[PDB]
Amino acid sequence: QALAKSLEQMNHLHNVKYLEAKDLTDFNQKSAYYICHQIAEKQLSKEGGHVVIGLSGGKTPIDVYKNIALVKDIKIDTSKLIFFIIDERYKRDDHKFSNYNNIKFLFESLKINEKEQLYRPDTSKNIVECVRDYNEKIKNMVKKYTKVDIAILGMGSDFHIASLFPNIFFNIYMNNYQNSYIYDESSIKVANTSDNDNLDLLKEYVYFTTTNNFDVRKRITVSLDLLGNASSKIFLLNSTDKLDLWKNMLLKSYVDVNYCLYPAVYLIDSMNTTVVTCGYTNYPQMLEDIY
Amino acid sequence: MDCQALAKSLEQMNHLHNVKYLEAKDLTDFNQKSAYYICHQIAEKQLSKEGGHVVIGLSGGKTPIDVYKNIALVKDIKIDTSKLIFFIIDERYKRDDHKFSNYNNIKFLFESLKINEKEQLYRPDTSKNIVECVRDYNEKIKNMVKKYTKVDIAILGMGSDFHIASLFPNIFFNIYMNNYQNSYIYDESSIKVANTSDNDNLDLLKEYVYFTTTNNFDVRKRITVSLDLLGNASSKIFLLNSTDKLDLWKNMLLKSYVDVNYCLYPAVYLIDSMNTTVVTCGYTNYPQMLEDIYV
Ligand SMILES: [Cl-]
Ligand SMILES: [K+]
Ligand SMILES: [K+]
Repeated sequence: QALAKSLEQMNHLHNVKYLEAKDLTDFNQKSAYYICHQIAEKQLSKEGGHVVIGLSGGKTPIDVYKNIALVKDIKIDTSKLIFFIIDERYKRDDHKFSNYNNIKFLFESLKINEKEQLYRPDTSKNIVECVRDYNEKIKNMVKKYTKVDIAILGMGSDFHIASLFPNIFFNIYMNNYQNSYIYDESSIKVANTSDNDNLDLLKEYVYFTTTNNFDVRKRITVSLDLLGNASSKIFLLNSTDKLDLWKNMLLKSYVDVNYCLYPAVYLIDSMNTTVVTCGYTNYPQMLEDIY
Repeated sequence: MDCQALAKSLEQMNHLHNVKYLEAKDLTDFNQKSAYYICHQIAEKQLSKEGGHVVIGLSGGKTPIDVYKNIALVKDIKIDTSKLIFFIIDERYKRDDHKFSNYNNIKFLFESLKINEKEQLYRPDTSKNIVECVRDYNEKIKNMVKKYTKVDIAILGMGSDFHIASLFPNIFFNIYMNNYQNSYIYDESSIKVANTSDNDNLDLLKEYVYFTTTNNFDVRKRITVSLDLLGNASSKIFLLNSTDKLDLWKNMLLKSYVDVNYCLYPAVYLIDSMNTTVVTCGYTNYPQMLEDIYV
């Protein structure tokens, strides 16, 4: 009620909607409210009611998910929801701190039947089989339910989203296609053609990617293409540091954006990206000043 | 500039986990101390080096440039500038316009020192196409190393993505895809890639100079000397003159404590290769802030 006013105070700038929070509590409430409003709007217009929602892990999304339970004035049929894990930190031998295990309280809160309503990687398999298996599962999800309706995302200090780590083309190619380790290399002809056009060649739904060992080296991620085709992308940027990064991204991507380096901009350019913000008052004015 | 106080500075450097830290009081002291240290390193190495031919690699950017401006000011020790050998550690490549290049931004140093660039400076010919630019500079650097044995001093910074020179994480993926894939620059068959560790694959890279890429705002196409070349330098000097840069170095050391990937944290390769020094500004008793990583 206090929150439904505020979805109306929303700023639009260069095809992004910005929703501003006043502090971290407001952020988590406003974010959870906006996500429920999107799910309900989508469900109301989808024949069969089966809204497909991609979830990221991490502290910022988790503290938002904790508030989803609290949302009471929005009618949603939770038995028809379909969830999938956008990306996972792979550790075959211990799953304790995984994104799934850190966010699964949400499924319990909403009384979700995970066997029927949740797609996630089987991280008990070896990395190659885990990736190929989750690929086919996401493929089947998209066939059955047409597309992703809502993707909930964050962004790291290296501009990565999901586990799509710059340079997304090099990282995907070297981890999946080189030596046909995961997918057939004969399928793809790299030119030495923009990175953007090269990433176009990679047609799978799920890939193996890598980052540093401290952050969990081996990752499973849905593809940038899958996320760009989502009907709604929601970024959760709840600090000045994150808002500073988003601004600098927009500055540096203004000319000849390489989507392999700034994947969030691919989502922007694909339309229907919303950013919820906390840290700066009148943040969208700060951005207009660079334009 | 007070060379008397500066000399004691150098005697007072702190050591932690095989790195030397030289702490500046403020930004002006950072520039003066860094230039003083580099000069003294050059002069001492010239007394031990074959024919006095100290080999110095130079980075560009504001931070090194402001240090280079102070190299003139250092009067308290003899350097035979006619014997020095310089090279460019990395370059931002634009075939059609060179005015914002590292070379062109730092060449005032060569004029100041009255350097004969034809005889004493190795740098890329960025009027060449990228493939030939890289192969030409690779051969120049190879010739430099054959003739002068190895790099004596490498002057470096580090970026917010942990890159140094133009060695952009993931260094193996970036170098492979830009140089070896489809034999664009070097032969694909000259290297057998495994899906082992990134460190082991990095070890397979044997050239001195590579093509790398980053974002278009920062100039997409880059020429860089190899991580191996830098690791073999007798002295590596990092110039970290802000708390942002010092926060990055500390985060790096935290995250690289276990199973460091040198393709993602190249500076740690340099640390592990020994003789790395860091000059710092922004945090008082900075090594104290790092201590507990190791104890
Ligand atoms: Cl990469
Ligand atoms: K898991
Ligand atoms: K140049």
